[PDB]
Amino acid sequence: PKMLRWPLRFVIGSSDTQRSLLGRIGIGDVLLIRTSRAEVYCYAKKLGHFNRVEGGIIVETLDIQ
Amino acid sequence: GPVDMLKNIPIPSPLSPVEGILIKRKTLERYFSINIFEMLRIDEGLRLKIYKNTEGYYTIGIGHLLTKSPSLNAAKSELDKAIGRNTNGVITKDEAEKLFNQDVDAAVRGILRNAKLKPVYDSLDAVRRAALINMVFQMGETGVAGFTNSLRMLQQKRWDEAAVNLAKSRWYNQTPNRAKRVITTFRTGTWDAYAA
Amino acid sequence: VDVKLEFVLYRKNVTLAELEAMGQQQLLSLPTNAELNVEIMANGVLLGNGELVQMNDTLGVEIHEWL
Repeated sequence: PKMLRWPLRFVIGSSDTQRSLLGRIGIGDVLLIRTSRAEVYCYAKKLGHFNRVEGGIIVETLDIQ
Repeated sequence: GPVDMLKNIPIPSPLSPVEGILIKRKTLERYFSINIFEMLRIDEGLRLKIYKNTEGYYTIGIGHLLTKSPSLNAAKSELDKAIGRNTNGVITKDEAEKLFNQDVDAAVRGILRNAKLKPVYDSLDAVRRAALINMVFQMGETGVAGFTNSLRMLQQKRWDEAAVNLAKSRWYNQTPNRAKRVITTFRTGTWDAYAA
Repeated sequence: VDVKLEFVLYRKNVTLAELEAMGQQQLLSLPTNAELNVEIMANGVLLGNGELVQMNDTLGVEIHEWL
């Protein structure tokens, strides 16, 4: 019925990759972060922004409906 | 903060990433890449038992002065205050890196409160920021702000001029080996003085 | 054609309670170590992970593991 727990991802950035890169990517390679983000995601839903502070993360928004 | 501790790969500009994002491991093997932990460990050492520095006072970890007081007690009282567990004048490696992360964080927030150092710090790339933090470690925020003309040349990216001028200092005259490593870092913007 | 790679500093399975507690700025603790294990994700699927590194004009992730 209802959903109990929600898988959150704290995203600090993203890069649009031409699928042709996988699999040239290997261990020791570097992947550039082209767009800096600081967003909370649950699946494809962006819930809000967070901030990387001294001892962890503080979340601002969390808009859930 | 966490971003000050990051490993820095001092590739010059421009990067030629594959499809704008992928730098291959084989391309990176040419570069010597470290973090500021690795840098100040080379200049100041890493010790897990209390010792007396050259100065010579009670110190611990990476350059962490405990007391100028000659009493090993109280040197131990501030070491203990620092870790939060009863160390009998003996810390672990993790505690040392924790103490280091705190000491760097304090150094950077010091630089940023200083009207002379902040503009220069803000203008520099991350490898040369490490060099500035290095100097703050060695001689304090106020002492580094005294390098008026060098700091201005660093801000204007006059790297060769700044390196020539820094060589005329007391700092260089007194601790030449370390000074030359830090000045090499300003001149080149790479960690190469730390390859050994 | 294009896929969007996400760089994920942290993941956590959360209840509605934890979610509303987080919704009002309750500190989520990370080891200072955390940037050494940044995860790379594409379409909700984890692809690999590595360490956040500083490059001259940008951040990047040096790959430790991939697929």
